[PDB]
Amino acid sequence: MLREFSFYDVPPAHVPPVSEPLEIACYSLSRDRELLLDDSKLSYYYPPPLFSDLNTGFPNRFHPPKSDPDPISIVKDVLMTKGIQMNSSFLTWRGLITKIMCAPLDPRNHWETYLVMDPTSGIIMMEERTNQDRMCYWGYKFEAISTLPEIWDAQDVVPDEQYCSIVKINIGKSKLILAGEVDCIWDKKPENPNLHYVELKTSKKYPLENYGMRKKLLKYWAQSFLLGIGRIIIGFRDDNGILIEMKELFTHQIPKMLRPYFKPNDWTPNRLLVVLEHALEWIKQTVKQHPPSTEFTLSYTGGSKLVLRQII
Ligand SMILES: Cc1cc2nc3c(=O)[nH]c(=O)nc-3n(C[C@H](O)[C@H](O)[C@H](O)COP(=O)(O)OP(=O)(O)OC[C@H]3O[C@@H](n4cnc5c(N)ncnc54)[C@H](O)[C@@H]3OP(=O)(O)O)c2cc1C
Ligand SMILES: [Mg+2]
Ligand SMILES: [Mg+2]
Repeated sequence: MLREFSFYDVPPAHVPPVSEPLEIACYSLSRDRELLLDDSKLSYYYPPPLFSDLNTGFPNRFHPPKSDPDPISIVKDVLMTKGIQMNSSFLTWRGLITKIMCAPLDPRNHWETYLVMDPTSGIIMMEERTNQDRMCYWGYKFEAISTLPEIWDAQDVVPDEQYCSIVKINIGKSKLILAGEVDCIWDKKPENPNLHYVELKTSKKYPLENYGMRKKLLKYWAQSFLLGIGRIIIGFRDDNGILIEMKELFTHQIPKMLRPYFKPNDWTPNRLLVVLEHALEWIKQTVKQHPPSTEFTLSYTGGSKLVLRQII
């Protein structure tokens, strides 16, 4: 027995309201994976030298990332440890909402998540249960050379070391608690901090007329939008992996920058939000229609549809 949700069955609607994502907790992960309830792993952004060689250190200074999905119970336990109550509809990693939201854009990227409603809180928890080639290293390396740790109050490329923000964000009728990795911060951490946060990306530069470039930027936007990240800073590199150009974007500016280039068919920020809000309402309706602790999988395998299965 399958339940299916059609991207294209969603009528043209007004873009749903989305609240300013509010940080309710944060934590750091040491290089050794120790989970610390502090900001010791929040780094500051500082522009690296132009023509930096992103190959430097690959592979002998590269500690490849863990490469196993993290259970979302980590985040539930963080909130429990700090005595924060979960009064929302969804609890998951930011990147798993990005996957739902951007699925219309990415027929090639197939994924599967696991959902269970928590019996005490009633929130729907979602996780994966199921990245270190030279291309990804350039990404990790750009993050490394573009950041500065806290020093006053306190090289190898260790993507396992991370800072994480946990936000409350409302998308239409769905209240979500989302945990996501924050690459660094623009200035002193305050007022809600997320607009101060920065996402770092590395990419070849293509014109905005290029459909692939637009799709990539839309995914950049979606990711940072879901965590309230104020800035996305792109290190443009050439085919040799040399840093050529720094581009500082404000997240809210990406939908504006792309407006003159969308073709009449294209997926737009507003269309993506409309569909996402319908998908979330559908997931919620389907799950709540059962007793808590019932396990489901949410799958996308190409085409136009999400499929929710009850696990037995
Ligand atoms: C089989 C499998 C292996 C995974 N291995 C890792 C891992 O080694 N480290 C990790 O942080 N998360 C890994 N994940 C994903 C985590 O379970 C979790 O969803 C995620 O870490 C939550 O953090 P978000 O900030 O919401 O992740 P996202 O919004 O999805 O991505 C943010 C950043 O997390 C990093 N990241 C995300 N996914 C992976 C991945 N699959 N492998 C390596 N780095 C990744 C990467 O630097 C990425 O930056 P960028 O987008 O610029 O490339 C894995 C998932 C699966 C299914
Ligand atoms: Mg990182
Ligand atoms: Mg990044």
